Amino acid sequence: ARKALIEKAKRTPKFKVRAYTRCVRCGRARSVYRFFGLCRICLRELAHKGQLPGVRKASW
Amino acid sequence: KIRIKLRGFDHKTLDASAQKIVEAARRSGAQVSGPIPLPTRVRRFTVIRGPFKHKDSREHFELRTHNRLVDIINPNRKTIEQLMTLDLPTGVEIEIKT
Amino acid sequence: ARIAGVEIPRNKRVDVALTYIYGIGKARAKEALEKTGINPATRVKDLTEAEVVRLREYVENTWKLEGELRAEVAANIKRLMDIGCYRGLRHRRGLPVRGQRTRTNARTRKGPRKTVAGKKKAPRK
Amino acid sequence: GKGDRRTRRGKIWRGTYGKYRPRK
Amino acid sequence: GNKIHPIGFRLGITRDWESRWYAGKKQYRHLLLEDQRIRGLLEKELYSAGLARVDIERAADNVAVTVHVAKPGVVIGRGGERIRVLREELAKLTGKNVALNVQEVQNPNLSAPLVAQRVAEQIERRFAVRRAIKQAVQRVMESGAKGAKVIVSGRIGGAEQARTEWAAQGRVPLHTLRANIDYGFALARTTYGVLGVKAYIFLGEV
Amino acid sequence: ARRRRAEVRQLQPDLVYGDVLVTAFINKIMRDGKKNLAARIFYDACKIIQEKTGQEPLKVFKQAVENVKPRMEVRSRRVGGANYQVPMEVSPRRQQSLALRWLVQAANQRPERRAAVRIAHELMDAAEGKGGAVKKKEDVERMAEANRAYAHYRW
Amino acid sequence: EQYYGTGRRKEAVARVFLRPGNGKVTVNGQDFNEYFQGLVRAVAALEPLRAVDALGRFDAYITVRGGGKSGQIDAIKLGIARALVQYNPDYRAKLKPLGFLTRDARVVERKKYGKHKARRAPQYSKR
Amino acid sequence: PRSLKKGVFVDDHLLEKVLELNAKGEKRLIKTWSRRSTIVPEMVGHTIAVYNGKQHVPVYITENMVGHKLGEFAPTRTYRGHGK
RNA sequence: CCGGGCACUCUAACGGGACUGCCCGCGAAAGCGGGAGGAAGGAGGGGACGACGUCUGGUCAGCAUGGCCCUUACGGCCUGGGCGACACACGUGCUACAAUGCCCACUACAAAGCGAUGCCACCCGGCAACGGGGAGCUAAUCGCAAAAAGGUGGGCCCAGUUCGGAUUGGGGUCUGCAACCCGACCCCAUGAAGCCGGAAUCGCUAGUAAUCGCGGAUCAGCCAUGCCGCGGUGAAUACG
Ligand SMILES: [Mg+2]
Ligand SMILES: [Mg+2]
Ligand SMILES: [Mg+2]
Ligand SMILES: [Mg+2]
Ligand SMILES: [Mg+2]
Ligand SMILES: [Mg+2]
Ligand SMILES: [Zn+2]
Repeated sequence: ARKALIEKAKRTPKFKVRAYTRCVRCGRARSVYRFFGLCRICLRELAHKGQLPGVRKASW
Repeated sequence: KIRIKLRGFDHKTLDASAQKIVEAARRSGAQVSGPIPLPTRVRRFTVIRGPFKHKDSREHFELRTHNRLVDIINPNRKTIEQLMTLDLPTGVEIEIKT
Repeated sequence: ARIAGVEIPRNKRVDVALTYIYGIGKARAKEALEKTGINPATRVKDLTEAEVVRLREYVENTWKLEGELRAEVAANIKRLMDIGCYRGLRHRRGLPVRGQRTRTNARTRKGPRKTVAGKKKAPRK
Repeated sequence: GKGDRRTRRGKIWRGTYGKYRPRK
Repeated sequence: GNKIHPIGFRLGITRDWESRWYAGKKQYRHLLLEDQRIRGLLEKELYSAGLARVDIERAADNVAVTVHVAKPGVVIGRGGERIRVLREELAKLTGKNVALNVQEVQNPNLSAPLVAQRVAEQIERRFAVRRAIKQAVQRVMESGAKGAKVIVSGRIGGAEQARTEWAAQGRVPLHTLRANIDYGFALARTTYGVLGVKAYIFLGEV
Repeated sequence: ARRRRAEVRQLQPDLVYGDVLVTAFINKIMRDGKKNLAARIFYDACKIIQEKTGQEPLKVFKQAVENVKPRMEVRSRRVGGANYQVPMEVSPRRQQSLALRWLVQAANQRPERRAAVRIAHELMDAAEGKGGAVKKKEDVERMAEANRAYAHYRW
Repeated sequence: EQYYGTGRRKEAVARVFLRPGNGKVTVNGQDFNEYFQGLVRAVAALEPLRAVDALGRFDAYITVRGGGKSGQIDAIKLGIARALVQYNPDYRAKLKPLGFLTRDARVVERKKYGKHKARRAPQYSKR
Repeated sequence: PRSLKKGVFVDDHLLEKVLELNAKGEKRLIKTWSRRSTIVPEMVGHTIAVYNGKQHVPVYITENMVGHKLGEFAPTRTYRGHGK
């Protein structure tokens, strides 16, 4: 993740179709979850720490 | 005729709260419509276990949101007096609407 | 019953036989029979001289079929082809013209598969 | 079959609606 | 590549979250970022004190925050002026008007998060890894505990070939989903690269 | 099946003749778990069997089966080097498995367009002693005993 | 007066209200043979009645929701077998040797990740 | 079987730029990057040069190619066969 | 539907229930076989959970981090092109080669999910995608939704076909600043190969396989037949 590429934070994009996502935490982009703003990796990490309230290990 | 809708991630945190809201208003007024469960909406998160490749890792996560009803009909000042004053639960979000 | 350019359907239901004309099929077949009064289910043979008239009348005059159709289409393919047009090129090449992948499945367009030698020692999978 | 976009199943498959598969 | 986080593995059971606040499908990704932002500072401008857990509760623009530490004095400040600096400099991250707290760690020898830090600490200095581990395992074991285990990874001793030093006493039943095992990890920046440090502390069971 | 000796699934008897060999035969006809369409095809055939014949359906069915059952079959076996097709008895369990399978397979080899017809017929032919079913049954038995010499490998 | 059973099968629940009468059946307001038209299996649903000889003795009202009609047939079959017992507990001793009073616990297996269907495992080429 | 709807798009870079040329004469070549532009009658006769993503190519716009998007006459790939 | 009622279904929280406890036989014991009662029986079915270690395994392009390397450029912006190229080779899949089928109509059974500039009832315009209007719901109380296979009836009549939909011509909707390269969908026309696949090879032991449809994440839209998951119908076989 290039610091430079985290320009997305610029709520100023010529057209809204260019506005993407990026992880709040690692700055990823490939697979971020809207409900969390976190990427699939960051989500599992935080998830495990118990830092994601209510989130837990699904079993059934 | 106030309808209370309690929700939360922890089921006992509600069971706890909701129980209070009942025992409380169970004096100053009606005996409440009894706390009712209501189905639980569930969020799933299926994330590949490791970074890079290994498409078959996965690991399952879920965020379960519980609900309740209580429902108090016949509010009498004190009925509302036992409410606004006594509060506790943190993982419990309340919705009172008559 | 010669209903279109040298067209001649037969022994089957008409709504299925009109399909046999280069410019007609189900959609148009069910239309012409509808707006002609003929009961589709009737065998081309069982058709009535009169029916064969109304049918043929419409069909030939209500649309562009057989030979003329082919002529049109072909004329179009040359058209866009006689101008730099991408599609034009794709037609000259004989490769698909609708943004389909050509690294693989494009047989129906490329024709028979013509194998060549290669570089073995290396999992080409 | 599921392959034909202009039939009941064709639509259902592509999960679409149209002449061949009306929204009722 | 195996072994579930021992904490995440028992959240439902013997192990509460470090952030417990009601619903929110439109703000979750905001309160979370906040809870994060929070921990950001606290896990910095509060290191030297034994930051061993930052709990967080909420209720409509009201944050709790309970920083557990082995040396609260360092948190509070002279007479109590720093805990005042925090609170303010803290509400600079988020309006919210958030509280704060400083509950102490009654014996950091039974706090995995801390033990990790101690060992990672020495390593950062330049102590004998193997030693550091043996000792810590001891302390943790020394001060009660029913079992303990420490794991340093990296280029142990500045060596070129990465290895992994062990060490453990008593029981550390990672499978028994109820044991109540405190887990802790600590980094370790070094003149020659990182070293992970894992600490497992087994306390009671049921 | 290294451990136990695999139990034979016992299926619920026919809902018309209360017989199991029917359910058995019915399943063999069924495909893609459409046990209903499979159920018809058979029962219909049962009627055709009692129209194009005066005999009771169920007994004609029993007859087909009993005639398609091979009593000897040949199992291959590496001996000293080469794989000698070895003759040997067929267990009453397998005897039935092979019978119903063959019936259905043969039936679907027939030309009549309608499924039920093919079964009604092949069955009747089987009771008679003809049709692909019986052909295989006998082709098999012939195959075995034709490889007699290679039988002192009893197995 | 009246008798009842619950009966559930592979995710179908069937309220069975047995009652003395002709022998007609009402499944979801429809005639038993109308809700289950053209389903060879259908008959089975009432097999527990034939067991202790009823039907032409009882009349039954039936509720059925969830699953498929094949599953419902089975649940209905449980409910019937159950009510039958309330009417006469002594039925068990003869209604059970058939197992009608057993709740078939067979159920759709969870779709496991990695595999295509709980078990169907993706295939590999030249491994 | 192309699509657009109601507004047959054209980047006014060259549009306003082309109508000005009409007011006078024909400017030999008009380099553009508006590969996305729809060709219109006015453009006819002119000579807009489109980018491959590498070069600008001379494209004499005719009345029979009106409607086709610009570019589309400016191929991107450089393929001459695998043969050898 | 209404009054009304908590009985039943259900919803969800707690709790009971199975322990070889009970009878028979073998046994030194553990345990084995059989039987009863029971919804369930000997780990009742499925998950989560993966030992010390193994491979110089994978990832410095998630992140972090030692070292080396660039610092008017190996940094940064933009527009456009490319990642979508093809004579070819392979992997994983989808659709199919048909009558136990295809099609049109009428009619019936499900679960798990999702919904703010969101799901969209209903009405009107349009063959249609969709458009205009517009009720309800912040969602057990409204919507996506039609489940499909199935059942009843009718058509096709063994044909490369009313099988199968590739390919191409034409017209058009929607998203988006914009769909040439390079979106999806609708409608007309076109209507390919394919008749069940050589050597070789894969999955699955039961509510499994096989078959049928339904949801979700990402997401403006979508190249999803991928993936994660849900329920319907529901086998064959195992000597060894
Ligand atoms: Mg985007
Ligand atoms: Mg078709
Ligand atoms: Mg399934
Ligand atoms: Mg290596
Ligand atoms: Mg690519
Ligand atoms: Mg197995
Ligand atoms: Zn991340």
